[PDB]
Amino acid sequence: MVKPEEVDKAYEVAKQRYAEIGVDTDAAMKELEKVPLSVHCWQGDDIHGFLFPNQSGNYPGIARTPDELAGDMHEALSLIPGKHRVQLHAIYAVTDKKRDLDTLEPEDFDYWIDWAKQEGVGLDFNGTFFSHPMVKDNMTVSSPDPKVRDFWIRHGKISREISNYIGEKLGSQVVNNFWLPDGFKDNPIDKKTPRLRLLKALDEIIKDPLPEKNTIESFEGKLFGTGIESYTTGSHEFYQNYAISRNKLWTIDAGHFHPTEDVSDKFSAFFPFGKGLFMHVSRPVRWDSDHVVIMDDALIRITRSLVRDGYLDRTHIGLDFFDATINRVAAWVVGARATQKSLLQAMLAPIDQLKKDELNADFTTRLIETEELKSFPFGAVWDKFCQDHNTPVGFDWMNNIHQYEKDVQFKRDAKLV
Amino acid sequence: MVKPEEVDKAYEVAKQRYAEIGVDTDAAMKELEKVPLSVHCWQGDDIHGFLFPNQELTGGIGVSGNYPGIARTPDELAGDMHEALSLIPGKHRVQLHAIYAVTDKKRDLDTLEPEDFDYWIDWAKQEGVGLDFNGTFFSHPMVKDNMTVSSPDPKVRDFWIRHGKISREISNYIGEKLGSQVVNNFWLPDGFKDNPIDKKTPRLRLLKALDEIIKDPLPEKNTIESFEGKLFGTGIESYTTGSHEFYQNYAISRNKLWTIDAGHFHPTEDVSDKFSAFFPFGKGLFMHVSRPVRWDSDHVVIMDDALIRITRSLVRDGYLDRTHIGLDFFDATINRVAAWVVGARATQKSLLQAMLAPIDQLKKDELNADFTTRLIETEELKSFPFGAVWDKFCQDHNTPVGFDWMNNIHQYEKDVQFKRD
Amino acid sequence: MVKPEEVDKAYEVAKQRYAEIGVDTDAAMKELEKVPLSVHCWQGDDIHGFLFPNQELTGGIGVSGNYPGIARTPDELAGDMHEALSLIPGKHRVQLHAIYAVTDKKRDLDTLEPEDFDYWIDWAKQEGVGLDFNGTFFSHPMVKDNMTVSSPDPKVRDFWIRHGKISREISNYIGEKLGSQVVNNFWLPDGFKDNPIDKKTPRLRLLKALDEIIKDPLPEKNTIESFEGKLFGTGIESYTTGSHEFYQNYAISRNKLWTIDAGHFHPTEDVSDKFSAFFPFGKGLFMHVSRPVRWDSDHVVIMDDALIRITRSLVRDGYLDRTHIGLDFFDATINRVAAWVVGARATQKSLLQAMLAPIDQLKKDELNADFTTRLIETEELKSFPFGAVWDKFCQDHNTPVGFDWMNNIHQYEKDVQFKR
Amino acid sequence: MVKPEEVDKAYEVAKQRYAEIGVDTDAAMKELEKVPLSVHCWQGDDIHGFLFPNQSGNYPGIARTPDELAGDMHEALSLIPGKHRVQLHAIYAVTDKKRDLDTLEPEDFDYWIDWAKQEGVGLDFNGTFFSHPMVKDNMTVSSPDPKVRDFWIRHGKISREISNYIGEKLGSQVVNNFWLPDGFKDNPIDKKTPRLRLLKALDEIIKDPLPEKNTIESFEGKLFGTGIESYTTGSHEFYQNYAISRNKLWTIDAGHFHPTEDVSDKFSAFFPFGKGLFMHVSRPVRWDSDHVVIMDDALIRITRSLVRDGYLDRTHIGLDFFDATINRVAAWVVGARATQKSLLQAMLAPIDQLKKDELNADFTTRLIETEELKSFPFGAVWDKFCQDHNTPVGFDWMNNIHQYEKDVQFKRD
Ligand SMILES: O=C(CO)[C@H](O)[C@H](O)[C@H](O)CO
Ligand SMILES: O=C(CO)[C@H](O)[C@H](O)[C@H](O)CO
Ligand SMILES: O=C(CO)[C@H](O)[C@H](O)[C@H](O)CO
Ligand SMILES: O=C(CO)[C@H](O)[C@H](O)[C@H](O)CO
Ligand SMILES: OC[C@H]1O[C@@](O)(CO)[C@H](O)[C@@H]1O
Ligand SMILES: OC[C@H]1O[C@@](O)(CO)[C@H](O)[C@@H]1O
Ligand SMILES: [Mn+2]
Ligand SMILES: [Mn+2]
Ligand SMILES: [Mn+2]
Ligand SMILES: [Mn+2]
Ligand SMILES: [Mn+2]
Ligand SMILES: [Mn+2]
Ligand SMILES: [Mn+2]
Ligand SMILES: [Mn+2]
Repeated sequence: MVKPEEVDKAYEVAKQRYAEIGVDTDAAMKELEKVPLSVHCWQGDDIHGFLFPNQSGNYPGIARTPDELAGDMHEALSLIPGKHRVQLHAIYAVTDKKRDLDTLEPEDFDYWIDWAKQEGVGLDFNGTFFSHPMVKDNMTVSSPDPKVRDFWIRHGKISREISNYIGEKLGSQVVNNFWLPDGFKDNPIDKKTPRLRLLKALDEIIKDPLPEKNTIESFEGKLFGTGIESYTTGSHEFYQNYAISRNKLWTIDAGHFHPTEDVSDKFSAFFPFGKGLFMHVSRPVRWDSDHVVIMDDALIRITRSLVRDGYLDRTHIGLDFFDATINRVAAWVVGARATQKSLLQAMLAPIDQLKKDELNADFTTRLIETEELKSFPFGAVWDKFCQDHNTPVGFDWMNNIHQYEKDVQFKRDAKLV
Repeated sequence: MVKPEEVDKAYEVAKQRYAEIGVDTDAAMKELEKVPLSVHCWQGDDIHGFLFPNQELTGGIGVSGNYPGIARTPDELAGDMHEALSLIPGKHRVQLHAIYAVTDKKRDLDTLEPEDFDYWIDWAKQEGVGLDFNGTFFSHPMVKDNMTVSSPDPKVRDFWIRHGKISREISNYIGEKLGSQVVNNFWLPDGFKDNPIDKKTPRLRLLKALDEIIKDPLPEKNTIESFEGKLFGTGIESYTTGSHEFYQNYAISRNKLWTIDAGHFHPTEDVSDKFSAFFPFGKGLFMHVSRPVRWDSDHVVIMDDALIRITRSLVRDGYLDRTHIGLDFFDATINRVAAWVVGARATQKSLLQAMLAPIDQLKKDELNADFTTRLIETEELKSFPFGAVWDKFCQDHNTPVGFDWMNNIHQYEKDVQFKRD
Repeated sequence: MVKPEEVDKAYEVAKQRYAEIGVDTDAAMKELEKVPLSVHCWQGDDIHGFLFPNQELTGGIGVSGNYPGIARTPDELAGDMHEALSLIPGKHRVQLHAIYAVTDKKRDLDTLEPEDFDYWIDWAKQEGVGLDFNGTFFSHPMVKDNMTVSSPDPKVRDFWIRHGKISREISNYIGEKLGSQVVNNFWLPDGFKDNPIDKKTPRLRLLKALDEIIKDPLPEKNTIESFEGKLFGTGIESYTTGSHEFYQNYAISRNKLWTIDAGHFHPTEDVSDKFSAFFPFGKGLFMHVSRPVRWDSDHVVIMDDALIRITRSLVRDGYLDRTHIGLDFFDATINRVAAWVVGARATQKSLLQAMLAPIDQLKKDELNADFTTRLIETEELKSFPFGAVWDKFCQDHNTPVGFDWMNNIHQYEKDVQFKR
Repeated sequence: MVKPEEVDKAYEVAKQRYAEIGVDTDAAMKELEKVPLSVHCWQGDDIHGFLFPNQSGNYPGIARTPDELAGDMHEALSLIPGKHRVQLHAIYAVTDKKRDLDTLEPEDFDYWIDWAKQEGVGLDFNGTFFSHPMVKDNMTVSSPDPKVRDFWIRHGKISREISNYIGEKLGSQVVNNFWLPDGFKDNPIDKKTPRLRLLKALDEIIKDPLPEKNTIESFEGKLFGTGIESYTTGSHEFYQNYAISRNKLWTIDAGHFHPTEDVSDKFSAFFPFGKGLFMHVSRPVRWDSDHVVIMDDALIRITRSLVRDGYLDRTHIGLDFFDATINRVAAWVVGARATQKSLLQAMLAPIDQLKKDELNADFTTRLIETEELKSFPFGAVWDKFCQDHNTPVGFDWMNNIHQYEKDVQFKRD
């Protein structure tokens, strides 16, 4: 185990190193405290949910019930320093009433409201527009089939009713994120009409007013997906236009863009025109592969672009990934800690001074300092943050994962549901 | 040379082949006549212009090549564009840059006057073409660390804002005189070579500066502005102030046009995807067809996946009437007049191939999720006789067929271009 | 229906337009009929095969769709391939996978026997086609953490090395019976989902394992091996043991064939660039034409920039005599028989367009740095009447012209596929 | 100014943090000492050289003379901890004789041999196959014009003679790197014949035997260049095949590959077959832009792939970038220090235990530990390495740059 006095010794020296270049490590840690990550429930059970029984990776101890998933999320959050949020999907409804996506009721989420209050977390929401017989040729809200459209519009309206109810009960705004798989596997003839059907369907979904204090909708675009490679009805351009036009949020999923595309470029082109962002941090490996978030160029750029340009007050940060080849609880902790330490590194910079140097076209100073900061003792500040919030330092949280494996995950498959 | 009887015989067979699948070849040719291409003047003289005799090319863009017979004067450039248009069937437009001002007066970019373009108004009337316009925001000492309108330096900003306002006054004047709306396209090099600390402030400086440029109202019948984003340029690789997102947002919110340059996007990015995401919200597009080869290289437009997708996406979804098609390339390694004709003809034959489809039936098949029929038919149409309809279009419009227009280039080299130096 | 008189008329005018620029359309069609395509059997039944009913499809590759009329028996798949080949002009080849073994004997991948392919030898002789072969290194419980031949587990290695050796023995036996060399294509899923620590040792394990597989000499007249690299697959995104560089190096050093699958490279990567960098050093290519849409998606091959560049690069530089052209794609969202015909006809018309160019003169123009003439002529040729020559080729070889073969597909749906 | 006792105290804590996970920080630093970077001379003077007077950026104080360039490289090396090498280009010949690229003599590099001895560094070499009237339609060695081919073959042979001589005089092998611009702006008809002309020409260049002890050739491919976008004669595949076939080195320039291409993937696909590598670390920003090397995914992957798989003894690491928008001396130090701290981070991992975990398919432990290691105190070990080798720590070397600007660079123009 790392010794707390080792952490304290390293922190005091780091504090002085950063003080010398005009950076306050105490203030940086206070800033990181105020950035909640919205931890996605579906990593815990491979997006099975509880509504439709049996609707990459095979690690033992998949969650199969609300209590198992709740326990798994509690365990992950206990190893993530600070205060965070959880994202639900509609299929994570908890009820003994037989339900379809178009018959869900707000009370079906009382279980998660009660859990969030106990855990001390806010809730965000996602309608479920996939893994259903009413998905017709990969289309839902914008299907050419009006019976398919009507079903999914009913689900869309219900997602808002649920989100409103949850926000009212928790006293914290629910971001209700819309992702639709709608598109074509192969080259379409008509690109226009599907997007006009989508526009009309979304306007119908958001028509009935609900208090902004309780909920607001965000719209998640995508470039391509498996079996839907050639055309995505809900493009990034369509949804940025839709969010600005209809005064809603825009969702940027870091895995959903072109090869070499830097999603950190988008923030400063959106905020002159739009309300707010839901930033889904996700690692794409050559496609929308939904790898666990790690400290890489994309995450460093996303986090430093939000910090440097002061956008955190208008950006809701969520995780989105699904890796079942590794301990599913550890996946959450890796991704959350990677996001936090990346935010903290960005906060541990003399940003005001670097901005003045850049305005003066002192590109020599900017390059030298940004490169030197990558090997400043940011780890010492991160370790101190972990310790101050009663979470294990460095390798030490593997001890907690191994204990959870012995006690829970390695036994669970043989346990009755 | 190709015998007109060969074109007529091939056309009569092609007409029947297309009629058999519910396609009217005569009607398709009538549709192609209604699509003017805006031919860019700067391919003729390697973007030298007339304002600054020996100014070096800056702003993340480069011209490679050394072919004989570069245009050096207004008369030479005008003659070269006349020769290119004589080999491009139908009626088209020409794009000017501000540096193509024709005056005996000492001008800078902030002292240009509308009458400095009387030469081009007179030429356009005699040629029977419309004019589009581009402010020149590059190759100038007042470009400071690759920035212009959005420079943090108020002196630099003010100079370039004055040029922007003048571009609108010039464009309005040309539009009034020609009785045809002048699209005034704005392209700025503004950005950073290396990674910026502040991405927000440059884009707020750009927003405020553009609003100042467009503040004074001018009749839409004479001119409307379009805004051209870029991902990266040479010496400006890491950040572009005027991004595609920024300008799509700007155009929609300020009721202006959005410029899509096919060379200015990510690897594998399909700009034909953008039209149907734009038109539920926005007014119109200026499409700059340009061939990127692994960077914004401004290669001559050829019949490739990008051009085919651009053209068929505009035809299939009925966007031609809200989309101005402009050319943008500069290849100096080849006959500069031939460069124009290759790119223009590539664009036209690609539009025509898209028009020669049973689009209403293909749309119904797709609505019924008949993806088998869609794949079979779209693939068969790629080897239908679209060339026979293209040749007939060329012949009907008094332009050479196939390889024949090379004879015209060789004669123009002999009589004009090769005599110049 | 297309009137044969329309085809004949269009062809006579096309023949003259091409003759005017020094191109012989009759000679172009003779050249095309000498290029066989190896039609992959696995498009017919969504790569189910016959060895293991209902085994889940694994190995970084997926099939989307549920169009009616899937083949479920050897006889159904054989009939479906017969129907596709009947609509593709000229004479071609078929690729088998090991899992397409036909036997009432209990078999695993390490106990397959050459005689388990007698069914396909008989079919190939009756159909009049050559056969190529692929070992099946996926969709099996012995695939351990996405690794087979180069697994760190010796038991897994030994199982897959036995399958590798058997693929060669089966291929040798087919080649002997058919009197036509079997290209035996090796594709392994081996790799990691996430970032590896050790990139060296897996590739040394692969090198050793492949050397063991090919150790026992077999007659070159009967079979030769080809090795197929990949950049990434689903669930194996971060590292592929058998990289393109590994296999080009391996093919050259061991005097085997290199397999280029057009779907298996980087964004913007032009696989037609590789031929002229390989042939100064290496023996032969197996070119797997496949359409990737933003991943190794195995879309049906269409006439696009990639296919046009592949076919014209092989034609212009005279590499066809050393290049085996195979199809690889699986699209179950459409008529599976139609999928074959679309991809095969796209490939043939693209080869033919490449052959319909004054290549000798264009090369001289290029040698003289006449880039103006090269650009004008290559662009004009894209709208020459290549379709008239293609139509003449289809008609001369007793296949429907243009949209007409849709009638055959609709008749086959009504009479066969929709009855299953 | 960072206090040495601040560095020593941070180091002692880091040493213990690393010891706890089976990593020896003293040994990691000894391994870093053994990895020389070949610093490219041409960043100092914007690739002008001295052979042909004036044939992105305009920062003041460009080197214009051998003495100026030599002094600039001395300053950069004084701020890069440990012992390194310098790469020359043929156009950096120092002679009062009238020379062309096909008439250079080994003695024309006596200036640089003498400088390298004084500085205590080895020299690598690059033939200059660009910026010359004999470049015909962007082709040199593989031009269809036999007069052009013969001119560039003479230069190629002379590059080997110069390299052998430098190698003999310094007692250190000269890696003689060959980069040719040869290719086409637009789509070629014949891709085969240019590459056969290249094969025949390279074989003529390397025909005359020279001792590997003094010099070995390396071959640098490229995907595309400005004005040469559509076809490159010397492709990566061509040169990997050529290097393996002819028993020479293969040059991997990190800036010269496809979008998303990870050049760290190539090493373990090459070394079962080939002799050695020349690794040109370079930052591409959406093209072969030759940005200064920084600590990014590419550099982290290149350096950890070399140290994890033990390829450093067969891999020569060179810098290749040109940024004239910043202090040119600072450009070298940023790139070199980025490379060194990235190598050091890779060396500060429990590589044997991680290999064991991965062999055992423990992908959970591998993800957790590799991610934790990114925020271990690698900076404390880097700062100790800098201080132990008499170079400034962190921001402090900016003082040295500012002083060199006042005293030298800002006095030139
Ligand atoms: O990115 C998404 C779809 O690819 C979605 O936001 C979530 O991952 C989805 O709701 C669950 O897979
Ligand atoms: O695309 C552009 C620059 O990249 C511009 O529209 C034109 O190229 C410029 O106005 C002239 O080069
Ligand atoms: O490309 C391949 C896998 O990615 C293989 O050649 C074939 O697709 C496989 O053998 C059948 O899926
Ligand atoms: O990569 C290169 C050219 O793009 C070369 O190695 C060097 O940059 C050249 O020798 C000097 O510019
Ligand atoms: O993991 C230990 C052994 O168990 C197995 O037999 C099955 O996992 C492996 O192949 C090893 O030999
Ligand atoms: O290690 C001492 C130096 O000696 C060498 O010059 C080799 O002779 C290396 O380049 C080092 O820089
Ligand atoms: Mn998402
Ligand atoms: Mn995703
Ligand atoms: Mn443009
Ligand atoms: Mn461009
Ligand atoms: Mn394949
Ligand atoms: Mn594939
Ligand atoms: Mn290099
Ligand atoms: Mn480079």
